[PDB]
Amino acid sequence: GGLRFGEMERDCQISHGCSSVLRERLFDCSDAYRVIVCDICGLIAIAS
Amino acid sequence: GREGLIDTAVKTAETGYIQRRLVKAMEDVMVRYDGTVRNAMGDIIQFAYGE
Amino acid sequence: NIITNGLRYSLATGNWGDQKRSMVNRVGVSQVLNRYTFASTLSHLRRT
Amino acid sequence: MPFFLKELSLTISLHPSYFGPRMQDYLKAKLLADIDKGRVVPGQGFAEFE
Amino acid sequence: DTGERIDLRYHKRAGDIPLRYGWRVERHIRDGDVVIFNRQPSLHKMSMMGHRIRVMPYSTFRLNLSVTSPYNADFDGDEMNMHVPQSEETRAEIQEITMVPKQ
Amino acid sequence: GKAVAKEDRTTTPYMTKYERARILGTRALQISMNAPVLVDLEGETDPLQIAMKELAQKKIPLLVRRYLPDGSYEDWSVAELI
Amino acid sequence: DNEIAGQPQALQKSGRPLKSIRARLKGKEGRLRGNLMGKRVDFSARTVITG
DNA sequence: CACTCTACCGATAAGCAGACGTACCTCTCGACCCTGTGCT
RNA sequence: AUCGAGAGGU
DNA sequence: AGCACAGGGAAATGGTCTGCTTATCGGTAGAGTG
Repeated sequence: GGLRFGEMERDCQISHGCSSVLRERLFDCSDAYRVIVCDICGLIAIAS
Repeated sequence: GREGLIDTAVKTAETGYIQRRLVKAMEDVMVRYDGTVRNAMGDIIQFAYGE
Repeated sequence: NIITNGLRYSLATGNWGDQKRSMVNRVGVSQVLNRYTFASTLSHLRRT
Repeated sequence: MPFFLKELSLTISLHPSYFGPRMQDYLKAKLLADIDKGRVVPGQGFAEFE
Repeated sequence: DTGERIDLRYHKRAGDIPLRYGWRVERHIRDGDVVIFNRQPSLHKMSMMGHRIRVMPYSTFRLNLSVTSPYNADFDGDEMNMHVPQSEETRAEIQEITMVPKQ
Repeated sequence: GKAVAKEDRTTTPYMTKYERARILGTRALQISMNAPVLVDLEGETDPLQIAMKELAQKKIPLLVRRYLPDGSYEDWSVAELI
Repeated sequence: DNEIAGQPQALQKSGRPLKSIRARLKGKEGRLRGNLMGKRVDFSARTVITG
């Protein structure tokens, strides 16, 4: 299993000012996912 | 010594909660390119960081 | 099966009482004996 | 035969390999096959042109 | 280029694969690579700092003595975490903002 | 959002440390994806070092769109930034 | 919401309260504190430190 | 046209309940019931 | 796998 | 006629903080009386 990147670590990276570090740790390295949203109603669409 | 140990074991949690509360209150306050300190709503907190 | 299963369950899980009142029952009355060192076992047998 | 002259917009993503003097010729051909300042997409490196 | 992932362990002829521009190689982290290093609880900014790798024997994380204070760390059993940045942007941020000397 | 004129710009004329980190990271990422290098290479293999040496010569072809709190913005060249 | 005050909880067949949507979203282990503001991350090592 | 008995919307607090709680990590150990009803 | 309980580490 | 075993089953009683809901209660305001 992976290691927890918690609230305090997120705060530390915020005070550092490293926006891309947070984006990588919390999106690209944990649970990256993609959805299609409807521009009219703003809800996830049926995408093939 | 027992009192010292108890104080440690309680103070750790007390301060952890305090710090989480503090960070949540001021996480959005940032220095802007016009020199002012503002929060995420654009409200001016200071007109110059640290005055 | 009543007495047998009840005593077995209470001593096994430590959940102290009926199986159906798990939340209201006391917990941790029974603990796996600590066989790491003779002294640790002696200590575990005398714990309050 | 009603023909309409209209102004339209498109968002072109361009690979960094094309980031040279001939960038604008490539975009026009891609627009024809399928210019604003190029916004470099964070985390990807492409450039978005409107 | 198509996103397919060649596993060099289970590819019978891994070593004989010419590389083509645009591909990626997940290469072992080597000496001099930049990583984030931290201890919990992370009470302030200085608890996550950038370090340059030195791959070396034995199973412990070894670090300079004077860096213990910002981590509030000592060697009586403390365990620390290491995060490897996975992009050029993240590497630039760690190296240019977060590094230990800058701190 | 309205672009501010080059003469009316009021933001600092220096590159901020955050701007420097972002610029180096973005240029290094573009170089790693085969972006043409605007500086002579002496055998460097790390895209980040290539971007650093491009920066030293102010050869990074990037802008910084600094946003003011009201939404107006100023475009600063990496070359003209101090 | 299974933590309604003044109502009987919707128990489990194993004598446990059901996990309601509010319970899934609530708490440190909920979605917004255990899965969104914090996460388990890839490409991370951990071990003992020596000098 | 001096009075004093009830109508008022106010404010007063009153007791009420309901709502909150350091971080990260390692491991072990235990996990429904009751009764209809066909089978043989 | 999930859930609960307990023992521990800094 | 007594138990498998899937169908049919929920029951004897054993910290300070805010916002709502109630009693309390003046300060006038009608006038009801004079």
